[PDB]
Amino acid sequence: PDSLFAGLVGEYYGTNSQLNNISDFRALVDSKEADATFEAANISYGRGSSDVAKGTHLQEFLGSDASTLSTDPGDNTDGGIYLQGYVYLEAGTYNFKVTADDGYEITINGNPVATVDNNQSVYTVTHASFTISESGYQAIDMIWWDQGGDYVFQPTLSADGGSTYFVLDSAILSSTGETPYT
Ligand SMILES: CC(=O)N[C@@H]1[C@@H](O)[C@H](O)[C@@H](CO)O[C@@H]1O
Ligand SMILES: [Ca+2]
Ligand SMILES: [Ca+2]
Ligand SMILES: [Ca+2]
Ligand SMILES: [Ca+2]
Repeated sequence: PDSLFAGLVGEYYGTNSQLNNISDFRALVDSKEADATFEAANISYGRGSSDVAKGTHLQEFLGSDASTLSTDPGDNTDGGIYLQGYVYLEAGTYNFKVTADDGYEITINGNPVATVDNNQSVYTVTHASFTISESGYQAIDMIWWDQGGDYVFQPTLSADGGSTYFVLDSAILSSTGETPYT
C-alpha cells in the first residue's frame, strides 16, 4: 500500500562524484536506494549555501517538507531530489517558470516541459507552453540537483499565459492520484 498525501513522493540521493547534467543525476537515482525519502508538499526549496548534501543543508532546503524525512543523510559533496506523483490541472495551456541552482527536468504525462541540462548559479527560466488535454490528476515527475555551492529550486506554473504563477503544493498535489483529504 502506498501513502496517500497531498504532495509528491520525494527521494533524495547524495554522491561524492560530480553531477554535471540530468543524465548524471538520473544514473545516481538508478544506482542505489534513496538516501532519504520525504513528502514534497510545498515545492519551493532553498536558497542556501555551502552544498545541499552537507550537514543540515538538505533540511534547511526542504523547509516545511523536512519534517517528513525518513532519515538524516550523511555528508556527500553533491546531491539532488527525484519527485514523482500527480498534480490536478484542468484542460488548457500552461507554462513553467523555474528558479534553480543547479539544473533540473520536469515531465508531465511522460513529456519534458522544463529542462536545464547543465550546472548554473541561480537563474530563472520562463519555459515554453504546453497543453493538458483532459482535466484531472496528471502524472508529474521532477529531478533537481546541486553539484556544490549554492542551491535553490522553485518551479512555478502559470495557467493564464504567464500573467500569474503558483507554487505546486498541497492544494493540487497527490501522491497516488486519489483525492487527498489531509
Ligand atoms: C556561490 C555560488 O553561487 N556558487 C555557484 C554554484 O552553486 C553553482 O553550482 C556553480 C555552477 O558552475 O556556479 C557557482 O559556483
Ligand atoms: Ca533508486
Ligand atoms: Ca545530514
Ligand atoms: Ca561536485
Ligand atoms: Ca550549486
